[PDB]
Amino acid sequence: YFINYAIIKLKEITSDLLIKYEREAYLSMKKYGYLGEVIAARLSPKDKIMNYVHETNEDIMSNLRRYDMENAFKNKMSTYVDDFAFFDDCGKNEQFLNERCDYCPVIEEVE
Amino acid sequence: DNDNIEQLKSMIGNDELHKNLTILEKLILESLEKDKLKIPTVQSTFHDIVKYEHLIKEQSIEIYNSDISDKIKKKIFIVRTLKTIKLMLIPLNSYKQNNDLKSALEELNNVFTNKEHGTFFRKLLTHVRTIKNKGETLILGDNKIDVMNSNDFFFTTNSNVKFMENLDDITNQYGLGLINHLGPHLIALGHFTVLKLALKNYKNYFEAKSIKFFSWQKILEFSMSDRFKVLDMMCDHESVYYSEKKRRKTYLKVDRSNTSMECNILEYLLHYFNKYQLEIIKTTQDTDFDLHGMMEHKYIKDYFFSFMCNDPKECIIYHTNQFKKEANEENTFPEQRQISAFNLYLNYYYFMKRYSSYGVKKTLYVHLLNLTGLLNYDTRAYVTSLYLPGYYNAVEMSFTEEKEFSKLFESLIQCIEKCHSDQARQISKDSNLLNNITKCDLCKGAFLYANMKFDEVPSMLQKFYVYLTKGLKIQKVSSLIKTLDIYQDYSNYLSHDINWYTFLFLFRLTSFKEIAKKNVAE
Amino acid sequence: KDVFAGFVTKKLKTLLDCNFALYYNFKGNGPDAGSFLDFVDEPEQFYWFVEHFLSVKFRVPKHLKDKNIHNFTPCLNRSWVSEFLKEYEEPFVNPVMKFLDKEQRLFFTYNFGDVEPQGKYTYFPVKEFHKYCILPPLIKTNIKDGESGEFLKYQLNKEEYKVFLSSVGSQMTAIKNLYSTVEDEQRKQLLKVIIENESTNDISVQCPTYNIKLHYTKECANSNNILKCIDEFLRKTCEKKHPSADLCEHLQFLFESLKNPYLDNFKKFMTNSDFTLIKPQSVWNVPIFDIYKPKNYLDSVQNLDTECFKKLNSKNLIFLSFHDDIPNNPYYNVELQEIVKLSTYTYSIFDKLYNFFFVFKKSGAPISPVSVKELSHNITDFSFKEDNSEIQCQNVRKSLDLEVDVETMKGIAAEKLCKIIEKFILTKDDEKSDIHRGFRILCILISTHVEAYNIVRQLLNMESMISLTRYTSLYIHKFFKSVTLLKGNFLYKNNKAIRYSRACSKASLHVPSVLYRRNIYIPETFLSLYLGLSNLVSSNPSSPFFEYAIIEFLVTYYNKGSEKFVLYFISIISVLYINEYYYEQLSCFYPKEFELIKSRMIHPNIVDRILKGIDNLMKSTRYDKMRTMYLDFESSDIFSREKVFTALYNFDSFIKTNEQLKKKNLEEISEIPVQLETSNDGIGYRKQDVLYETDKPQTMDEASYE
Repeated sequence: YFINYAIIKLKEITSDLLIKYEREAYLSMKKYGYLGEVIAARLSPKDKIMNYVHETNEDIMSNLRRYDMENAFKNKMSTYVDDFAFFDDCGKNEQFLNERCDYCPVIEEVE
Repeated sequence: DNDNIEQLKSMIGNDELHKNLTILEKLILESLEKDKLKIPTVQSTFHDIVKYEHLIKEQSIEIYNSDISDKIKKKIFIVRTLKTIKLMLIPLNSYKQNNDLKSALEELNNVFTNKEHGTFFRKLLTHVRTIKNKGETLILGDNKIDVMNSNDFFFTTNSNVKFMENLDDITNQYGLGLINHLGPHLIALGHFTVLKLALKNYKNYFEAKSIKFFSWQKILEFSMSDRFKVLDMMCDHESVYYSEKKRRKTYLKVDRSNTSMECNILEYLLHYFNKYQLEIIKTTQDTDFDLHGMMEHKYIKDYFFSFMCNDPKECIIYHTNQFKKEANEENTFPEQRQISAFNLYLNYYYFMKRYSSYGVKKTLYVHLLNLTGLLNYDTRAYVTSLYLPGYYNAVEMSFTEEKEFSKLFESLIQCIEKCHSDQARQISKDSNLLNNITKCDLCKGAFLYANMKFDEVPSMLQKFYVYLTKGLKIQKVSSLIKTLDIYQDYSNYLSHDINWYTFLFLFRLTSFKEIAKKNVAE
Repeated sequence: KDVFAGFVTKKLKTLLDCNFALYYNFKGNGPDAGSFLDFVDEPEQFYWFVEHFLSVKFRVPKHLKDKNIHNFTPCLNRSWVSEFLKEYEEPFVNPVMKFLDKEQRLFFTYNFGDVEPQGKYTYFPVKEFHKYCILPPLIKTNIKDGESGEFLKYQLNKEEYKVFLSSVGSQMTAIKNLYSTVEDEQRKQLLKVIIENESTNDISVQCPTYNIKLHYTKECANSNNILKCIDEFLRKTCEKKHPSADLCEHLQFLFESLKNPYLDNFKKFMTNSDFTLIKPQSVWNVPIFDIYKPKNYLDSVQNLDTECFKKLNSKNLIFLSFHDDIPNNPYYNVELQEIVKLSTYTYSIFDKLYNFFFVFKKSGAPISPVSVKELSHNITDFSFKEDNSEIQCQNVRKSLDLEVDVETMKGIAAEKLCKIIEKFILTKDDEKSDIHRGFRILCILISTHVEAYNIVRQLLNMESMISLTRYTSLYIHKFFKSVTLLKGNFLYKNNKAIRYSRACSKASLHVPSVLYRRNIYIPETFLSLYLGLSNLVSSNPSSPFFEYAIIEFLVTYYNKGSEKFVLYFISIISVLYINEYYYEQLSCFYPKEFELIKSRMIHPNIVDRILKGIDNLMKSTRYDKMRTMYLDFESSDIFSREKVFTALYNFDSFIKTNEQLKKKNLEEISEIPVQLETSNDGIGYRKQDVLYETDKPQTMDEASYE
């Protein structure tokens, strides 16, 4: 990550750029900071995962602590600007393009 | 129409394959001389090495310390190559002399024939209703013997040829003689099942050209979903070609019934070569190294070699910086001609004297070296692949039922209680190669391979089940796979005897939830 | 050829009364009372009913097929309008509105009796006013019950909310001030566990939305802005039965609690017409409303009412405030649809490809899928396609430059595809014209070149990971969905551009889907060109089944009658030309940078064995129906290697020309609204609350938990 930041944004450095990289970040930090006021109002309590993540049963508490350690490095250090723009049209084969995680295992309901 | 008979010559008469095996066997027979633990010559027969294997097991059980068991576990894995090599050199010798593919494959049938029972289960069926319930593997003989009472706890028994010939005889009797000599080795069992399928339809594949045949080296070379579509051309399957879903779904919606069970071992193995192709990719991922399973196989060979050496030319892996990144090891090989990366002199030299000293990351770069090369129709990596443990260990990942170990054993009984009525007086006496394998040949074969009590030295279950219940305090079979505290022990426990893997292969294929009313691979 | 006199023939009403019977039963729950559209008063409700029902040919959806309601079978493959324009001479729109409202209200009374039909409303969300909460809010926590999977959820009431406002302290103090007032032990225990778990678990106060329902065209006709419009709506209701009777109760309740300053200005608000209570909380962008097509009624995550016809978007937020200001932004303005004739309104919508389904049912034959046994004999070679040869430079022309930034390449691709629509509208100004043949190839190829241009930039390590553009067609799809309503473009309010805009929006949806297919086995994202394609057909280009696997995948969409068949068959062939493109560009001209991607691409001679193989397999006796249905709805431009490359060599020379005008910013695409800084006046956010929380220090008594 950092070499990919050392190459590009730290290529040219002057005094004018140092103020320039600040407010370019700060407005995005205010933009990234504005997301939590947006998303949290539209949340619902009944998610099948958020009941499961915040469990306190020690048999469930240990199934997650192995999971996030094993599934740690499948995540990446990349921030996407296109994370919240969604495709309005849904092809049923193409319903995955809404989701936008790196590690997207298919979860299938068996009844 | 020429590529049926031509592709079989890679199975049967490839002189590059015969050159690579004799390279391996000369390495093996020089490595059996130079052992500090203690011998067949090159021109010995297959039945020598069978009688030589049980000598080593009679030599290895008695001199089993906990301190020398690296030298023991190699000299078991060495032999179960050398037994397969002297089995694999049976057609390559005969086709080089006789130049006939039929008579060459006859030399395999003339081995496994070895040209030369109803009272048991009636005692069992009364025994189940007196039970009817975990007390069947826990009979009074197992009250004496607990977790690790003696050296015999890891092996078959206390080093009897008469015990080890009973397992030789029973799998010969119940049609499972192919499995027991090879192990569940993902290549050697796959190779010799295709050859078992070669004589079974020698008029259909050959001299009439109606059904398309493939070598086993080619089916490994294809992509992940392309293997089953190649396998469906091998047998007489018919289905929709393009399947968006997984293989494990669209296979079931065709009603595959009255299938040859030689074809159902291969569908097992391609399902566990797929889940071996993932688990080398899923565990070797680092930064600037993102492999994918459907990647083109000349590029995985390109990308993996351009990863560990910064030159994309195929370098020696065992001397690069990346193989030494986990831990600093030393750099010894005597021929330091450019040395090519898939060299049998090289890859067997580190497996002998450095493979016990590898961590988990250094291990996987050996198997990823030999998962590529399999994907590129390299005979050198094919011959390399016989002495790796990793192709044996694919049946370890098979266990995914969360039920107890006794509930898998009741489903083994539940087959036999149906199989006891299904006797149509089809008598299996020798494991031929013209023959089929029925489901009764598989359920009775595994159960009599498990519960073999000789000299009151406990059976294969009563050493394994006691290792689970009173040794790891585990009730659920699926908990062997999660929690690396359990698993890194459990792949050391099984790897004493290859016949554990042969047991689990016979125990996984027979203890399905739904084996009672449906096929094996179904 | 008859002048329209209000009389209906037997054939049209059988189409017409069916077209209601689909739409009122479109939920499948039965006939629905909210589904009524007033045609006479509002034209936009009428033209929406023209588009999705009347102008297109009839078709029963899959979920309606099991429902089995009033007889669709004589009237399946027939459209109402094309019959109606053929029988009768073209009328003005106003006698049509009386004619269809007369039929509809009889259909409504036949299904609902003496219920007065009302127009389908336009929804407006209002959450918070002046950073206060307009309703009794909701408390959300990360606490979890052991009795229930669901978190702790405490919803306030009206009488509790008076105490919740009069607290000077923060939100944490407000719930503590609330705890004295509350009188139920089943509430007090429910509030105690929230306050007790404060330091360990989140507590946030979240308001509910109130939706302002109103007839849009009836109310907002005379008002200048939508911001001006709701004010003229609320003054009707406070002075005054409309279903906004809730809100004017809630205002007078809440302004009673906000005692002196906020009740007076609200009481002054009903007098002065200069006042605006309705003020934008967010910077508004296109579109203003989202117009809900009937598919959106079925989606459970949307959870739409039947009465939703237009909602003010999540991009566009309204908050009631006295003090704040209205910026200068043109999208506040009331935009009404032009009342246009039934003739021209169809041809601005009418697309030839969306009748692919009716060609397949009438004059198309279902193709049997390839059985694997028949697949064995139809192929001869099983050797693998392999070529590692280095490409000769002298046949190729360097049109590709990698120094151009990706966010600029989003801008150039939209600007270049605005010009192709600009040339197709104006040069073919001459009544049943379709989209031109070159379109849906130029929409897909040019989006495919920039989609690969991400993957080339991300592999070369040249793009910053701070702003990685994930899907570039997403910039294309959001742009051409709303390009006609967007200022600053030649396509602004251009009715000919609508069916060119909607087509390139849907065609660019299928572009990244080909390039990003997560495999069914491996669930990872990836930076490759062919790994997207290889996961789609479940085979590799080195494998000899790859020619069959592409076409046999298209047989899946073909036998369904799917319109997506033409769009995909453009896409997969275009991806193969891309792999020829960059591998010819990079191997000759960027020989260092070529080395990192040479494993991520296909050699073009390997692509040629595929493309020579596909074109032969399309002419085979099994697949003759595939080729003919494609050429009905597209031209065979994509089969040529050379005309496609010139369409790419045009775009990659377009960058070298239009690099002058790269300065224009990307028009924003996110669903999340752009922030407008409002005056801090909230419960936690008063100036009084800043000094009150400094007045009490952090007491050692409470941190001891006593």
